[PDB]
Amino acid sequence: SWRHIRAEGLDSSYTVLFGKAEADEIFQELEKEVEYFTGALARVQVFGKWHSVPRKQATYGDAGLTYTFSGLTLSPKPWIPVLERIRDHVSGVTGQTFNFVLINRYKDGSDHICEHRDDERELAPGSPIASVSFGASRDFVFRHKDSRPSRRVAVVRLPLAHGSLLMMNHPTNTHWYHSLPVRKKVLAPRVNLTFRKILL
DNA sequence: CTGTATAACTGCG
DNA sequence: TCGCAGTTATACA
Ligand SMILES: O=C(O)CCC(=O)C(=O)O
Ligand SMILES: [Mn+2]
Repeated sequence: SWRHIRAEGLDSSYTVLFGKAEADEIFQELEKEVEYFTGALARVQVFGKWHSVPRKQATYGDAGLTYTFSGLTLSPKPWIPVLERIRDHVSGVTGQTFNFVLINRYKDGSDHICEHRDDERELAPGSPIASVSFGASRDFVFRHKDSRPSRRVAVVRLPLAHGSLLMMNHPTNTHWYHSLPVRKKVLAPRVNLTFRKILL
């Protein structure tokens, strides 16, 4: 069963890949194994200013690729068993294929990611983004671009659960912005993996 | 009377 | 606590 999230120019789907016990073990592995960028490679440029990102970020993928957003370029670290395990699985369930993963770790509800689009040039056109989540459940919010105001279109929000998979298809990232807002009452960490298809 | 776009923030309310 | 407005130690088209 897929919760088919749909609206005007919004095409996404949500399912639960892993039960609790497996999801726990994968999370513990991710916590044990994943290496996040620091300093220079953890700062972005937005509205003329540089900031440390209010979370942690890592990139893994096939050598030679790079991903650039908001004035920052990230080079992939070579794949590790646990990420390939997740990629290979996601690929099985979707028939889709991936060469890159951005990992975001939100230590608690005060870590977040601001409203944005994944509109970057180096993503293959048409091809989806695979968002896999572990740890604390957090709210994910979809907001229409012309809502913020020319168009009264409503917001779509859903919890992303421990062991869940959110597919983001086309034209989702051409019309809708997304964010993971601050949730002060959340005390536990969350790890998110956005598997992507990059080219250059 | 009129350019858009901004993965983050402070300053509200 | 939550969210929304404005924004610009600017970069374009
Ligand atoms: O952490 C999430 O669930 C979303 C991450 C995201 O939007 C991104 O990596 O572009
Ligand atoms: Mn995104």
